[PDB]
Amino acid sequence: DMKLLRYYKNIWLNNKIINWEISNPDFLSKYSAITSSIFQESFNSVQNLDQLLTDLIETSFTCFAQFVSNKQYHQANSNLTLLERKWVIFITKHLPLLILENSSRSPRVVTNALDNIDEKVVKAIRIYFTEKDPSTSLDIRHDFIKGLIMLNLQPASVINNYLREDQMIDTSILPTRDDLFVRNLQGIQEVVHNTNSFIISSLDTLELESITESITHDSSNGLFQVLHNFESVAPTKQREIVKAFLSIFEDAIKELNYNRIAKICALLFFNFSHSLTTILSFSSPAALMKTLIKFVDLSRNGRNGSNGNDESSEYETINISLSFSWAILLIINLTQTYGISVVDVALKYPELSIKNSFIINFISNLPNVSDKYYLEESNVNDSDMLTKSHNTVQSWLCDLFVNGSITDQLIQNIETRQLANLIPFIVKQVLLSVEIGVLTDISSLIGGFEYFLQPLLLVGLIKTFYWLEQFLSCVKNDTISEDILQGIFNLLNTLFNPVTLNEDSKAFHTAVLRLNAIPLLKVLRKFNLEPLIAKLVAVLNVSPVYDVDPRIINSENDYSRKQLGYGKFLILNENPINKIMTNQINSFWSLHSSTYYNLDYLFELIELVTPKSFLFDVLKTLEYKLATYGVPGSENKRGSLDSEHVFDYFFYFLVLYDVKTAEEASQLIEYMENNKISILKRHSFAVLLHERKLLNDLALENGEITKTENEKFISYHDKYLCMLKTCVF
Amino acid sequence: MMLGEHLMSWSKTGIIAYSDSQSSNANICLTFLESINGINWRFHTPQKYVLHPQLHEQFFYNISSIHWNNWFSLPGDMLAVCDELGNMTMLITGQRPDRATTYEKLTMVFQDNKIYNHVMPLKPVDKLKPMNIERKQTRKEYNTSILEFRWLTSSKSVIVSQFCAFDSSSNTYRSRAQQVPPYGVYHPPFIKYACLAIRKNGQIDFWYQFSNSKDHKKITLQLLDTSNQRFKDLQWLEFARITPMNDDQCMLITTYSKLSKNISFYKLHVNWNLNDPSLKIQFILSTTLDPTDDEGHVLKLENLHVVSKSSIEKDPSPEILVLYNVCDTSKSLVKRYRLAPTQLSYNLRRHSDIVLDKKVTLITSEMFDAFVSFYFEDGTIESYNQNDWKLETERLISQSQLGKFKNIIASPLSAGFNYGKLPLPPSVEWMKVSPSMCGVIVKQYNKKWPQFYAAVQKNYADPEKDSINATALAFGYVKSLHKQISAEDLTIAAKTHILRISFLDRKRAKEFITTLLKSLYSFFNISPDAPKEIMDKIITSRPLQKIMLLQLELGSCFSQENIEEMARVILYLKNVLFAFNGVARNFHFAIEQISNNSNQQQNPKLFQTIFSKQDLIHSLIPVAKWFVKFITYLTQEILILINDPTNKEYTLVHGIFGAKMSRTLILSILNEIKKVTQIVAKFPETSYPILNESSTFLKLVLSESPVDFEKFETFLVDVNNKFIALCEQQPSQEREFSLLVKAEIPPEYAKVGDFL
Repeated sequence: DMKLLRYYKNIWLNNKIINWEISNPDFLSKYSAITSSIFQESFNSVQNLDQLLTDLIETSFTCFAQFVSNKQYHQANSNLTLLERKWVIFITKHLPLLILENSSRSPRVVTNALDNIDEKVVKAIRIYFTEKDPSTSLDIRHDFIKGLIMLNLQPASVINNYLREDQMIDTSILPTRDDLFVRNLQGIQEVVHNTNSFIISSLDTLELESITESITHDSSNGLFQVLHNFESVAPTKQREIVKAFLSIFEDAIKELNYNRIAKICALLFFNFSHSLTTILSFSSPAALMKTLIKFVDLSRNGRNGSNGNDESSEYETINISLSFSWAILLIINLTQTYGISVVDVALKYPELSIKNSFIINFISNLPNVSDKYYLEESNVNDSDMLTKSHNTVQSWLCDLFVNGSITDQLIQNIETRQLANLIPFIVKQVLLSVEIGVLTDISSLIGGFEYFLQPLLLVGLIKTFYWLEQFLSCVKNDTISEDILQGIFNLLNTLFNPVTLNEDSKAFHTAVLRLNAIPLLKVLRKFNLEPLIAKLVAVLNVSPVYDVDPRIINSENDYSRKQLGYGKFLILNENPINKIMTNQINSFWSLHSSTYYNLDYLFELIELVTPKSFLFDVLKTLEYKLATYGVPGSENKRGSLDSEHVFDYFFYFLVLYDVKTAEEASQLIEYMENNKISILKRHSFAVLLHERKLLNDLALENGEITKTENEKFISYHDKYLCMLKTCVF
Repeated sequence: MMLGEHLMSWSKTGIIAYSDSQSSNANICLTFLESINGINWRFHTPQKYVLHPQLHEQFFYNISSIHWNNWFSLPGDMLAVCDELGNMTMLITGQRPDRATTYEKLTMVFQDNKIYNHVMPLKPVDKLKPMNIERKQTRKEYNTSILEFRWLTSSKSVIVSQFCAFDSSSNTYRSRAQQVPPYGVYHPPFIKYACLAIRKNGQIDFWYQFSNSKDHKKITLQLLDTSNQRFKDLQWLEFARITPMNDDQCMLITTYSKLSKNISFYKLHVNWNLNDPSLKIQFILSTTLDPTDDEGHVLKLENLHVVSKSSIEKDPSPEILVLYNVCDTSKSLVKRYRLAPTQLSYNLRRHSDIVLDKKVTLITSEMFDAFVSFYFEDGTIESYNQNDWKLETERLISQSQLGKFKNIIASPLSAGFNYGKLPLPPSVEWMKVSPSMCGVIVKQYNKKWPQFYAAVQKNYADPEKDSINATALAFGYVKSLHKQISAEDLTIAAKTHILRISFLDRKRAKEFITTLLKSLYSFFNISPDAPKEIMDKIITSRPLQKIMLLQLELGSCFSQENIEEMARVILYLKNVLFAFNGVARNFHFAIEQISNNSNQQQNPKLFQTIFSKQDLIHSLIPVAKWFVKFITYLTQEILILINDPTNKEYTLVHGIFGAKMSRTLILSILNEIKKVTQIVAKFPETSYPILNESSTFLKLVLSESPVDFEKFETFLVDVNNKFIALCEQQPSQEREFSLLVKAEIPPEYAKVGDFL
């Protein structure tokens, strides 16, 4: 009963932390109703607020303990750290606020909560830190108490209670006020009394050149200092800062202010000191996606009311081009590393035109470019546009490779969407011609590729880098002479190492090289070679990269006698898929091993084996273990109630992998009782169970299946529904 | 869940080897079709066997896939089965270490775990003693789990037919056969055989055997030839379909790795030239799948089946048929892609999209037929041709009749013979359309025996469609013989339609047989009205062993009818032909061996040679008794028919004499009989008088026959001359068919019947 409660609560917290639902004001209500929902019988106990906060404290600490103490059994390079940073952010940011506006400011309850923990967590944390590395080794408990001090929750005499008996902390040194302090140009810590005004004032005077070249922290801009010093922000103030961006960003879309839109996207993309991760931790990525995709979709109507007959048009067109081009880079970074799908948001919001959405089909075909150039895709049945489609290709090739200048007429007559596909087409044709031997002059091309770096033509580089590895992978296996190979690097180095960069293109060029760097580095090392890796490692070191082996980035001289793994999930012959899933069967059945409570290592494992084979190889294999060994935890093989709770562990886990939000549960109950519902959950178990339920019922009318077999299958189905309806999601 | 696409395999010789998952003592089963009482059919008794990795000297594992070596022009007897653990067990049938055996007895070649040679003849489980073997279930998908198995053909060429058209000028159907040169990868003659298997981890295997040795060799590689073993053991391929391409020694290993979520393509190269073949691999291309349709409904990849396309078709690029299902909608989309090189002034070019109204649960590609089968949920099957993706069962309705070539028919399915209400896939363990598409094999959970469903036609009351149907079934066998298929499935389907015809009008059904078998001769460019030179070629032809067998089964229900009797006597005369002339050639060579081997009489080899010379002639005596007993039956009917010429039940006597080659065939038998007796008289046995009994008995049985052979010899000779002058009197080609098959004389030639 207690074990059931703790398992259910740990998996519930893990799922809710993954699902970005911390910002939901229903967190405490669901956490309180967990106890009543788990026990079918009525449990009418008045749980006081201190009890709720204490339960949250030990639940979070034990969950983090298991999360960090299950990592040694993983592969040493099966690196997934998004959830680790997510735990850190939650425990250091939200729980202090949960106490702040949920607690009664009782110092005793915090002492009881942090004194009731086992020493196993402390021993494991210290052992792991020592193995990774006396040097200052602070734990997550110190950061928890420090945040409470800034909120006036506890006096400065409380931190000394939990400190080691030999080392204290000076009370005066610890910050005690929640006011923003920034180092000015003269070194005085200035008080930022107003947050929104500070952002807009700095944003207006912000320089796009100061993004990556300003390695030093002594930058005159206060806002840029905050990004590199993001780890020390006050607990309550960062919520205001995150909310400040949202209100400012939505207003910029309404007013069509192109200057501030492009600058904002540059800060968020690079993710200095885990800046972008905290943003998604607070505000739900769905709302951020909706406004962001509205701009990229509704921008079509904005080009029919502007006439290029003013000297500010070239300023505006560059401002328009960069505002649109940067907004694309924000989506790709979110989709690739942060695990968000563009298709899902369109289904949830009916106001998005799926069939007429240019963004949706662009991302899914990002690494692949069409061999033919089409001005419009929905009207391929017409030939009038195809006549001038070839005209555009020859017009741009002659002007950029022979004339050496870009006429203003060409830019005005073409849209950004055609440019996003025109640039990959031309570079592919030129690069392919060079490789075969059609093009033999390099020097004219080196200057030619310089024109792709202008602010007007910046959006054309997004698809250029993705195609490179597919181009390079064939090159790696194919036999290419060094004379051609050194030429390929010469043409490539022009895009990689420009001689000069404009004040609006230097940060953009680094940003695009950061999206698809990792697979490029692996292919290049398989072979003027060093500068490309030197440039690639330089742009990889500007900010941390998630789920990457740090040995790969700095493998210049380190030789640890262990082969590097470039992927999130890695498998060897010594530890094949059999051993891990046999250890999963030992955990799916007897809850052995230590790979559980790790949805990083399990969700990817499910996909690699597919939900069908994952469920098929465990459901029917359970009987063999059950028929011989028996139900663990009971010394008597009497009754099926003991085995009933064991089945609840397996079915409750599958529910969370299917249901992700609150209102979604109320609609899946209607799916079972019988269009838009199953669209979002193509790979869910619920679809697989329901599609077989209706199909075998059809055979029941025709009588090709025994009645006993049909009764067995529905037993699994009704159990899934029964827990779905009795538990609130 | 996906069905068992490779759980069962119909061997080209009729053996149905399928996986067994219910018996606790066996994992494989063997059976075949047999006739109950000449009319009905039943499957043979299941011959159960047990396969475990330790047959070389104990728990056995489940069977993953069964692949008969029926590909291309291979003999189709060497069965190699791969278990769930990844061990490839090769079983040879029809051969024993010491002698030759029938096709229902198995034998091992080698076992893979390292590979070693161990020849051992397997025995059935039921006959074997109770052994200590339990069904251990390998519920783990190992790195060595073979995904797709493919066989390697030899350098031999295969000749098949593509289609037939109705020649309205002659009002007859015409077919053209085109030779198919080998394409893809073929193993040289000096290698006994070769095979390829792709494992789920990406590791590849290449088993081969040298024709001059018994030891087996294995060469293994891995697809992802990276410098790190971290990614070597990561390629968990969901689908790995190997389609040979027209490129020399190349196989397109179309794989879909969910790790990178892209349909990666590969190319495999092998250099045959006794050195071991060298294996090479080269990455080519990778693409991403489309998320949505045109109207805004998302898609899910259900299956990735690429068709094995030869160079015959207009665009030889293989069709990558990525199936998608629109969720909560009965529609199912099948997007088609083709791989083509990138041209200057590779890539995947999208041709079109095809929408199907029902969800698909299984796809099976037909062999040597170019037919993709869509096993929908409701049991209906819609086989789309590879050429145009036009439905075969509805092609006639939508065919543009006007043109030079009309009524293009490729299979009996084009006529309209649609399968009935098949059992629902949830209850079905596995399905497989029969090779001729005439019926479907269904294995049921509660049925201990395989079932069978045939094709039915709703408009059986319309008499005008008999002309098309007979021609459609005529071409069905034409492809089967060229592919050396038994085509027992097609025989059952033809009889059921004939039976329904005979229930209403018995007269109509008889004409259906005559028209049906006539089209076979036209399709194969063999003419029973040709001059006598071609007639000798007909007797030695294999097809008469099968085309005559057709009426042996299609005419069984007709009691007291001479349609089957006429075919059997000619067929048995062929067996009679193999008796005398089969040994007349053998006996002739024994004459020369006597003279040249007369210089060593005391050697221990001549004594056995001498004994065998006079023993062989002894075994011919029982055959000669039936030879004399046969000619008396026809002579007896002569006396009976004279008194009552109006008896229709004794019309078989007319056809026997009417057959043109039979009169010559018996004359040839009488000729060699005279030659043998003359040679025996010229060269009698003198060393051992006791051995002369067999030679003397041969002379006695001929002289003691109740009817003199010389008088009977002139009987058939005179019939030939009279039946040739009648052809010049009036030209007719149906009389040649009538005297050979119908065993009757047309009413327009009633005067000819009185002469006999």
